[PDB]
Parts: sequence; structure tokens; C-alpha cells
Amino acid sequence: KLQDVVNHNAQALNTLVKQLSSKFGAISSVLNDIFSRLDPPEAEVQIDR
Amino acid sequence: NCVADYSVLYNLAPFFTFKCYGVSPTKLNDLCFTNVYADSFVIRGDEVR
Amino acid sequence: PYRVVVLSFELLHAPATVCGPKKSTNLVKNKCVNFNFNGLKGTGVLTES
Repeated sequence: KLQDVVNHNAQALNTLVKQLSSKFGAISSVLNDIFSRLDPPEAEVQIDR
Repeated sequence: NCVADYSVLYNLAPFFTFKCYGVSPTKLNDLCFTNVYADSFVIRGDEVR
Repeated sequence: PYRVVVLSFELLHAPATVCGPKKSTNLVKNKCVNFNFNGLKGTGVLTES
């Protein structure tokens, strides 16, 4: 049980940190590239998403 | 292997539709590209879009 | 007849080949500074590898 608690916490943290790579249906998963490759009027939708 | 400046590539003839996909049309100067192609062909009036 | 010119390119993160004229900047180390190494706008401390 003591190891199980730590394993669950580590799994949750790892899932949360690895979630960042998800594009969420956008051009790219990095903010700087999206903000640099498009104007604000069309980039607002992607940023909000 | 060349330097592309869009300042020369500005309005030469009256440009009816200068539409760009995925890149802000006024930001092509700052961004750095990779393996750009070039095309040329002529279509009828009503089939432009 | 309409002269149709379509541009195609593939950006991803491949090494830069052509783009346009951008002034170069010298190299500094051990400071929390901005950097734009081949379109990679970001901050941090530049340290040897």
C-alpha cells in the first residue's frame, strides 16, 4: 500500500506532464510557433482552444 | 540555397486574391522556410476559386 | 486567362535552407537571455553542452 500510494501519485503527475504534447486539434503544440506563424485575428481561435 | 525577399514580391500587377494557407501573409519575411517550391499555370476566369 | 502561381513549402523543424535576410547577433553565455536560433524564439540560460 505504501508503494501503491507513491506509484499512483507518480502516474498522475506523469500523465499531467505528458498531456502537454496534445495538439487539441490545432496546428502545433507550442505557443510561440503558432503566435509567430499567424496574425492575432486567426490565431485567437487556436490560442483559446 | 538563396535569400528570398518579399519586398520585391509586393504588388506588381493588380493581385485579385493573395491568399495564404497556414502562414500570416504579411509575416513571410521574418519566418524561415524549408524546401520551397514554385509553380506556374493558367486557368479560366470562373475556375480561379 | 488568369496566371496562377501557387507556393508550396514544408516547415516542420528541419534545418533552415533559404528564407530571407535577418541580421545576425553575437553569442553570449551564462545569462537569462532571449534566443531565436533558426526560428526557435525562447528564453533561458545558454550553457555549454
